This record gives sequence, structure tokens and C-alpha cells, in this order.
Amino acid sequence: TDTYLHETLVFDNKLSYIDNQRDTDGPAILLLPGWCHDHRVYKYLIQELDADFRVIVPNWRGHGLSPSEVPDFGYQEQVKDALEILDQLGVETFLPVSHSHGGWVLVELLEQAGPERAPRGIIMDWLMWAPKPDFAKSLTLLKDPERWREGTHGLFDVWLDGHDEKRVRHHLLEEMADYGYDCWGRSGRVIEDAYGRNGSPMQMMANLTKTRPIRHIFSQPTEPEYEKINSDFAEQHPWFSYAKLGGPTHFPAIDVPDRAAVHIREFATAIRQG
Ligand SMILES: [Cl-]
Ligand SMILES: [Cl-]
Ligand SMILES: [Cl-]
Ligand SMILES: [Cl-]
Ligand SMILES: [K+]
Ligand code: NA
Repeated sequence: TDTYLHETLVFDNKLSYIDNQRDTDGPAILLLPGWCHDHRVYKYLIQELDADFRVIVPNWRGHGLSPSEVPDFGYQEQVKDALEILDQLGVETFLPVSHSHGGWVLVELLEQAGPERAPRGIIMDWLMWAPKPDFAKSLTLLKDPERWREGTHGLFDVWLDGHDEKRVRHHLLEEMADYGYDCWGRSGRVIEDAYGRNGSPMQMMANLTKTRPIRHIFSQPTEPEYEKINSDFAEQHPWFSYAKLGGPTHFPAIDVPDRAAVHIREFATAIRQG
């Protein structure tokens, strides 16, 4: 898998990124990570899509195999960083797919790149409603330099949802181990600011200048109340759809990769018929 790992200079910063350079018909699949983890979250999903698609996975600033402290930024910078990589690689049309709060990047990426470049988007397991007390409390903890690690552990609890999932545990306890408070504090502040200023992902997506097909595929929250906001938003908006995947954890890219692929392929094939 470290064949496709590349590094390049983006404005000030050196950013690492996956690229299989696969020469084939568009669109590119742009796999966007969330906060405080990297391309490794997508290693099983990359396997599913490798042969048939060109797959690109940009790591954010201070994210990668060797995490490093960097000056503050947010999702607007993540967008620019992603587009700069897309230019350097000479990629035109792409299908973005986000994990959790990489969705803020995805929904602003849709806005700036526009529907001819990015005609559709898949968001994975991303809390559609404005923060409930439990999650709100987590972000509070995350921002606190005294309790940030206690904060991440509270998330790992929720995310694993009482499951001894071998692969997702490896991601959280080994592949996210190196990420310190510079990331986690930053993610807390940006995410909280993202809800407050855009209201919610649903608000943000509905407020697009050019609305277009988006699908929300998720495995949690598992409650009937959460499906309902998803189906109510679906009723109300022709372009919105969703799929409940019934996988164990917060990371469908890892534990039900075959299923995540199936919805990406559907969208890719839909784009390929203009
Ligand atoms: Cl995230
Ligand atoms: Cl919640
Ligand atoms: Cl969070
Ligand atoms: Cl389309
Ligand atoms: K719909
Ligand atoms: Na567990």
C-alpha cells in the first residue's frame, strides 16, 4: 500500500497523499479523511476501488505517518489544499467521498469546484443534526489541554459502540496514536465553529448555490430518531438520499468496505452516463 504514498509541496506545507495514478476513464474518486487521522483509514476501501478507478487521498496539514505541529487552519484551508493537489495532478472531474467531519470539506469543495467538476458527493457517517449534549460535551473536552485525551477516549467508546472490532480498534489505538493535542484541540474548535456558523451539515448542503446529488451512507447513530431526520430531509430534497449500512462502528470505510464501494460505484456509473 505504501507504493501510492507521495509527498508534494502545497503553498507553505508539505502534504502527503495517496494516488494510484491509474490511467482510466473519469471521474477520479477523492477520498477525504476526517480530522486527526490519515489515508490509512481508507486502505480497505482503496483495495475495493484500486483497479477500476483513479483514487486520490489527500492528507491534511500536520496529518500523516509522522504528525507534526503546524499553524492553525480550518475546513476552508482543507478545500484549497485539496484543489491544489487536484491541479498538480491535472485531474478535472472527480467524485468526492468524505468520512465524518471531512464532510465540511466535501460540502465546501462541492461549492467552490462547482457541479461540472464535482457533480455528486458521498458523505459517510456524519452527524447530520446540531450537536446533542453528549457530543457537545466531547468537543468541550477535546479543546481542553488538560482532558483532550480523556476526550478522544470518550469518542473511541461511542465510535466502537460496544464492539470488539479488530480492525477499527487498530485504527483508533495504533494509527491515531501519534496524533497529539495540536490536532485534537484544532478539530474540536473547527467542528464546533462549523456547526455554529453553518447550523448543521443539512443546512449547509441545502444552502448550496448549486444543489446536486448527495448520498449519506452511515452505520451510526443506530436509533430510529436519526433515520427520521435523514428520511425527512430526503422527502424534502430530491437530490438527497441515504443508506443505513448496519455495520458495527463509526468507520464504514473499514468494517464494511465492500458496501461503501457499492454506493461509490453507483454514483461513478451515474456520472459516466451524463
Ligand atoms: Cl472527523
Ligand atoms: Cl449525538
Ligand atoms: Cl469530534
Ligand atoms: Cl449527475
Ligand atoms: K430524495
Ligand atoms: Na471495544
